[PDB]
Order: sequence, then C-alpha cells, then structure tokens
Amino acid sequence: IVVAWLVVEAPGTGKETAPERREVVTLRCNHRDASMLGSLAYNVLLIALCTLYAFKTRKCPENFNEAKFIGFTMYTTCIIWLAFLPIFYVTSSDYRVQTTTMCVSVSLSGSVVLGCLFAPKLHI
Amino acid sequence: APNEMKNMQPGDVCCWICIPCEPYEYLADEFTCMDCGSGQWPTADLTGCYDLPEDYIRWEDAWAIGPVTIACLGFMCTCMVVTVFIKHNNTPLVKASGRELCYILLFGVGLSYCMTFFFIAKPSPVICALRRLGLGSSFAICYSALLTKTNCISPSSQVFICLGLILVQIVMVSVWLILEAPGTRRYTLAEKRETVILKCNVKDSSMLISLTYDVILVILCTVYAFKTRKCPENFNEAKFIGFTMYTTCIIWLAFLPIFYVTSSDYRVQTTTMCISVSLSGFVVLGCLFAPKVHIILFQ
Amino acid sequence: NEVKSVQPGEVCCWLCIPCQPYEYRLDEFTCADCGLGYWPNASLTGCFELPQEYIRWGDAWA
Ligand SMILES: CCCCCCCCCCCCCCCC(=O)OC[C@H](COP(=O)(O)OCCN)OC(=O)CCCCCCCCCCCCCCC
Ligand SMILES: CC(C)CCC[C@@H](C)[C@H]1CC[C@H]2[C@@H]3CC=C4C[C@@H](O)CC[C@]4(C)[C@H]3CC[C@]12C
Ligand SMILES: CC(C)CCC[C@@H](C)[C@H]1CC[C@H]2[C@@H]3CC=C4C[C@@H](O)CC[C@]4(C)[C@H]3CC[C@]12C
Ligand SMILES: CC(C)CCC[C@@H](C)[C@H]1CC[C@H]2[C@@H]3CC=C4C[C@@H](O)CC[C@]4(C)[C@H]3CC[C@]12C
Ligand SMILES: CCCCn1ccc(N2CCC(c3ccccc3)CC2)c(Cl)c1=O
Repeated sequence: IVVAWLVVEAPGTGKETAPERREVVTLRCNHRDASMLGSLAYNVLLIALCTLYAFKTRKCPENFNEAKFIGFTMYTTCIIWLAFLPIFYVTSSDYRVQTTTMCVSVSLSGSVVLGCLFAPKLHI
Repeated sequence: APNEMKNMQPGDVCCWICIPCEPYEYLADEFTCMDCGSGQWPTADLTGCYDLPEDYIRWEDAWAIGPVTIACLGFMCTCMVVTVFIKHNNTPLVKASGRELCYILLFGVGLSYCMTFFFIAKPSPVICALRRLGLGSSFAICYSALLTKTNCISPSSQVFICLGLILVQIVMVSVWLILEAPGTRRYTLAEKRETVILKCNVKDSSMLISLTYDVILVILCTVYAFKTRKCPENFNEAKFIGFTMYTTCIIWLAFLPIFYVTSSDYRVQTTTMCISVSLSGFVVLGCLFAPKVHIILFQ
Repeated sequence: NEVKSVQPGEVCCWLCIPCQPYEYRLDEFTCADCGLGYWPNASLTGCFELPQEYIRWGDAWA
C-alpha cells in the first residue's frame, strides 16, 4: 500500500519559500506529512486486532499470557501519537522541531514496547 | 488617496510625494503616520483607530464540536455507572467496602466532566475564578478518593481524613484565588495586531504549578498504589487501582510538555485541557468500574 | 544601505527613503527585487543564499 502511494508520487526534495519569512530558506520532501494517513489507519486497525486477540488470550497460563503487558503498549503508543500531533500542528518550524519530535516519539515508542514486552522476561 | 498613505515634501511645499505607511498606522495629521493602541484597527477614513470587538473567544464551532460530544458521552457513561452502582450494588457486599468513597469519587469525576464545559465557555472574571478553583478541586476530590482507596487495602476515619485532604487543597486554592481571582485583560500579539484574543490572563505558568502540585499528589497516590499492589484486598482491586494510577501518570506526563510547548495557541489551550481531562476521566472510570459492572452482570 | 535616493522635484537634492529590505538589486536610484530564495546581500549589488536543513551532527538539537 505504501509503494502504491509511493509510486504515484516521486522524490521531489527542493527549496521552499514562505511569504512571511524570506531571509531564511529551507528544503524538505515534496510529500506532506498527511500522505501516510492510510498507513496510520492500517496500523490503527492492526493495533485494534491485537487488542481484540489479547482480549481472548486472557484465560491462559502466565507464560503464555500477556494481556497485562501488551494492552498497555497500544494505549501508550496511542497517547504518544495523540500528544505528538498537536505539537506538530502548533510548532510549524520545519528546520529542527519536527525532526526532533518524530525521532523522540519513535525512540520512546520503541523503548516502551521493549520495556513492556521483554523487560519482564529479562527480569525472570 | 488618504487611505493610510502619507505625503512628504522633497524640497518645496508645492511638490509632495505620496508613500504608504504601515497599514496599522493612522493619520494623526496629514503629514504624519502614527500607531494606535493595541487591539484597535485603523478606520477607512484613516482619522482614528476603532476598537476591534473581542470576537476571538472560543465560540461553538467545528473546533468546539468535539469537546461537547466527548462531554455528553462521558456524562452518559458516568450516569450509567452511577445508576448501576445505586441499583444492583447497594445491598450486595460487592460495593459495601467503598460505597460512599466510590460515590464521592463519581461526583468528582462528574465535576471533571463539567470542567470541559467550564473551559469552553467565554472568559469572564467570575467564570475564570470558578474554573481555576474547580481545576484543583475536582482532581483533588478524585485523587483523595483514590488515595483513601489505596489506604483501605474505620470507614468514618477514612472519610474524615479524605475530607481533610480535600479541605487543605481547598484552602490552598482559596488563597491562590484571593491572590488574583479576576485576571481578565486584553491580549496583544506581536505581528498579529489584526486579531485580538480575549482570554483570562491568569498565568498559564501559575496554573501549571497548581497542576504540578496536584501532580505531586498524583505521584504520591501512584507510588502508594505500586507499593500496595502486591497484596490484594480479597477483591482484586489493588492492582486495578495501581493500573489506573500508572495510566493517569502517563496522561499527565504527556500533558505537561505538550502544554508547555503549545502555550502560544489559545485554541490549543482550550482544546488540550479538555482532551486531557476527558481522557483521564474515561480511563479512570473504565479501569475502576468496568470489571465491577462485568462481575455484577455475570452474577 | 537599504535606502534609495529619488529626486523627482529637482536635481539639486533628493529625499531618500528606505524601501523594502528584500529588494536590493540596483540600489542606485530605485531598489529592485531579486529572485525567490536569493537574499540580495552579496557585494552590496548581488544576491546570495546558503543551504539549510544541514543540522547533521549538530550540538543544538541533534
Ligand atoms: C478513552 C481513553 C482510554 C479509555 C480506557 C483505557 C483502557 C485501559 C488503559 C490502559 C490499558 C491497561 C488495561 C487495564 C489492566 C486491567 O486491569 O486488566 C487487564 C484487562 C484484562 O486482563 P485480566 O482480566 O486478565 O487481568 C490482568 C491482571 N493484571 O484488559 C485487557 O487486557 C483486555 C484487552 C484490551 C482491551 C482494552 C485496552 C485498550 C488499549 C487501547 C485502546 C485505545 C484507546 C485510545 C486512547 C487515546
Ligand atoms: C481511535 C480513537 C479512540 C481516537 C480518538 C481521538 C479523539 C479523542 C481526539 C484526538 C485528536 C482530536 C482531533 C484534534 C483536532 C481536530 C481538528 C479540529 O478542527 C476538529 C476536531 C479534531 C478533528 C479533533 C477531533 C477529536 C480527536 C480525533
Ligand atoms: C511520552 C510523551 C511525553 C511524548 C510527548 C510528545 C513528545 C514528542 C514531546 C515530549 C517532550 C517534548 C519537548 C519538551 C520541550 C521542548 C522545548 C521547546 O523549546 C521545544 C519543543 C521541545 C523540544 C518538546 C518537543 C516535543 C517533545 C519531545
Ligand atoms: C476506546 C474508548 C471508547 C474506550 C473504551 C474502553 C473499553 C473498551 C475498555 C476500558 C477498560 C476495559 C476493561 C478493563 C478490565 C477488564 C477486566 C477483565 O477481566 C475483562 C475485560 C475488562 C472488563 C475490560 C473490558 C474493556 C474495557 C471496558
Ligand atoms: C497508532 C499507530 C502508530 C504507528 N504509526 C504512528 C504515526 C505514523 N505517521 C503518519 C502520519 C503522522 C501525522 C500525520 C499528519 C499530521 C501529523 C502527523 C505522522 C507519522 C505512522 Cl505511518 C504509523 O505507522
């Protein structure tokens, strides 16, 4: 699906100008941040299916039961992205802030996934 | 034309050259362009700035459609929870452990649901004072009830200590309010003189420290829940309270940096406050009452 | 700098006024604009610009 979205468009990185800021010029990708809304929806559906299946592995032995360690991860990721979206909307400073915010969000999401999934197993 | 465009004489009175000055500057004299007060726009005749009406309030619109819908959904959810608690749980021993405490917690959650209606309304000194006091009062009620729940895992003493923990926060909020209740004033934005935003000018930072005092309370409740989750209270609710504590910790730790970052935009001020309050209320109600109603319907 | 001198009434003297800062192409009698993305601040008579989005290995935010 992302290739089908990618094939239609093409890498068009180039300088961009703003009417209210002419002394500074910046270059970025030619695709808007809303282009991956389909991928976001697909991931949301995948998370919903994961939660639904976790709701069915409830009555399982502790070794095979993880309905108290992966349900948190979906909620934590949802909170992370629903907090990143307003910051992205309000900042609108293409030079630095969006790169830092996205990198921090991705790194912390990976960290929370690791801590919720394997850190209890490493502890054992 | 005199449309905000003044004329200078190069070297003779008879000859003049007309050059437009700033659009926000008016003509005090024929040969002078001068700025006027903030929040006022120059008139077409360029003789005197007229005060722009304060129509930039958070009126009901597409932005406001979300918070009110979430508020009414939460009101329906808490009404259903309250009627289930009062219908098929008063006489059974399931709800006998924390009946009054759960009821006052539900009242606090309902007031927090009204809090989004307080936020969305137009600013005024009385409504600003009421909103500022409630923002501490409702959450103090909720988390004092949560802390008493944690300590339970005698009822009169618990109720009295919860009331005292509520009253100390009430007194702190009262002194904060007697400091500067009204706070109402005009707001001026650089390079945005066309738009004048009418909002309560009480410090967002001062509201932030009030919220972080309540956050220190949250952390106390969360560490207590994490300490006491090891031994259940024979009803398997200590772990549920602990999970609620961690989820609210997550919500607040999300809410503080985003608010600090977006302190500029007043619409995002009005929206994120409501979103966070509604999410906290939804998650606490779910994680603390959904298993209760599930076991009630199963039995 | 940033001021253009014009003398319509007479040649004896001119009433120089500062025009927009983003137009500095000529700067002898009238100020003219330059191309998009080119700041007219090179040799007081030309336009130049520097690339951005190169904060790789930057101490400020990277
Ligand atoms: C509207 C905002 C949020 C609303 C409500 C949030 C739901 C809870 C928040 C954190 C999840 C932890 C679950 C509580 C643990 C417990 O108490 O029990 C856990 C129970 C069952 O496990 P168990 O019975 O075996 O006991 C375990 C003993 N330790 O849940 C489940 O695994 C059921 C499967 C998950 C279904 C709901 C999960 C929702 C996550 C994503 C939803 C999207 C929200 C988007 C918000 C922006
Ligand atoms: C998967 C489900 C549970 C997510 C629910 C998210 C809800 C609570 C919130 C999160 C972000 C919110 C959106 C944020 C911004 C806008 C733009 C505004 O002009 C209209 C409302 C709208 C579109 C909001 C609607 C409600 C919203 C979608
Ligand atoms: C897990 C939760 C807390 C994540 C919330 C969203 C992420 C993207 C938040 C968490 C803390 C935030 C940072 C907090 C403070 C600042 C300093 C400010 O001058 C620029 C924005 C910046 C650098 C924020 C960027 C966005 C940020 C990294
Ligand atoms: C996404 C928005 C609408 C919020 C919806 C939250 C719902 C789906 C969640 C929140 C809390 C959840 C409950 C939390 C704990 C338990 C106890 C467990 O033994 C069975 C599932 C049960 C009863 C969950 C069912 C689903 C539940 C009610
Ligand atoms: C809940 C599922 C999480 C996984 N996830 C999260 C975000 C995500 N983005 C696509 C769109 C996002 C975005 C879109 C518009 C404005 C701001 C931001 C930015 C990045 C993907 Cl593509 C993903 O897959």
